[PDB]
Amino acid sequence: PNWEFARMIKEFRVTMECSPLTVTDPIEEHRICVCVRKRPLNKQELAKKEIDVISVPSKCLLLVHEPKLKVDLTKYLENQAFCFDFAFDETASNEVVYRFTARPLVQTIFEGGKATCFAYGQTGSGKTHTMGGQNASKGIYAMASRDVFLLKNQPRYRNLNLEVYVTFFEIYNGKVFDLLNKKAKLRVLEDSRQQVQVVGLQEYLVTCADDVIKMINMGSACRTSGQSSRSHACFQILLRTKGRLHGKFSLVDLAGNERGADRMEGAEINKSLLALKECIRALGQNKHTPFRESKLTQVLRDSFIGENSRTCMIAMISPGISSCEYTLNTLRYADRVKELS
Ligand SMILES: Nc1ncnc2c1ncn2[C@@H]1O[C@H](COP(=O)(O)OP(=O)(O)O)[C@@H](O)[C@H]1O
Ligand code: BEF
Ligand SMILES: [Mg+2]
Repeated sequence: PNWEFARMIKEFRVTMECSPLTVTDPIEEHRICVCVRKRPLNKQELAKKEIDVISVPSKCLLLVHEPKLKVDLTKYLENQAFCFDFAFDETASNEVVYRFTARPLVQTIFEGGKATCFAYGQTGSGKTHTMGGQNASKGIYAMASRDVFLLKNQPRYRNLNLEVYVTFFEIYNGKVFDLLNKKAKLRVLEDSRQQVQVVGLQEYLVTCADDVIKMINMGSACRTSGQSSRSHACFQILLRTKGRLHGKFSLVDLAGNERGADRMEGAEINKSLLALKECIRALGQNKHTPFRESKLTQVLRDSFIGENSRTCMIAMISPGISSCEYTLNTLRYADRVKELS
């Protein structure tokens, strides 16, 4: 009679009663990981006496303390619960976030796989802080790379004779721009073999964590260079052997999810994120493609269609009261993503 409700509940209950061993366990595929990270209220927000309306009372639970008025003007809270594979609170460092989000996926590229990790959320919520880090080394791009190098110099993987390359680009108004090559506008193509090639995208050999941080810092400066969440940034790590691609980790600082204004680049952003949602779900459901395509999902197409492909989504949350409607929007996107599995 009410199976659907029962099932949603089962899924809720299962995602609560879970440890860190489930995602980090190999010996069982965990193709889709979804997390949430609350950032702290900052100085400017405290300066406007903004209320913090988020709590993270467990490693799996996030609470939104939604402020409400009764019809008669009586104030009250609607305390709404959301569960995720992991839930990081206002104290969690980038290193802690990295350890349970992307770090597990590193190994996937070494096993000939394609990985993807997405920072998703409203503008000002911590997407770039998480992935990019002025200081690249405090980010996930850097940390992923650090660990990619350690895996390379392990016994298990020395035999493979692997060279590490990196790419770094920005997707803005459906055009791709190479950030390791002075914002060079590139041309995206569908090969008659149905597969996507970014023409002119510079890959650059790297030998060393610090090399990579050098490249990230350069690409970052090239992004700004003037005067983000206007556009998507994607930083890839490629393992090649004989020029032949072994595996690939694409790490993406998405664009601001907040679009219902009506400068209707916000339409492009919306179709991207809807498409991304469908591609992520397509993943677990070897299933044809994002359905109203976007570049983002063109360029990243290979990293979902694969049989040996993992992904991880990190919903970012601004804890302020004035962000509450955005927060609830971020969380509901995330809900539906995790909904597969
Ligand atoms: N987890 C965090 N801890 C401390 N400060 C943060 C955190 N997340 C974001 N910030 C602050 O927010 C700004 C970073 O931009 P960010 O919010 O990451 O971009 P985006 O709007 O793409 O999410 C900086 O002022 C940074 O110090
Ligand atoms: F929201 Be962003 F500038 F990746
Ligand atoms: Mg940003």
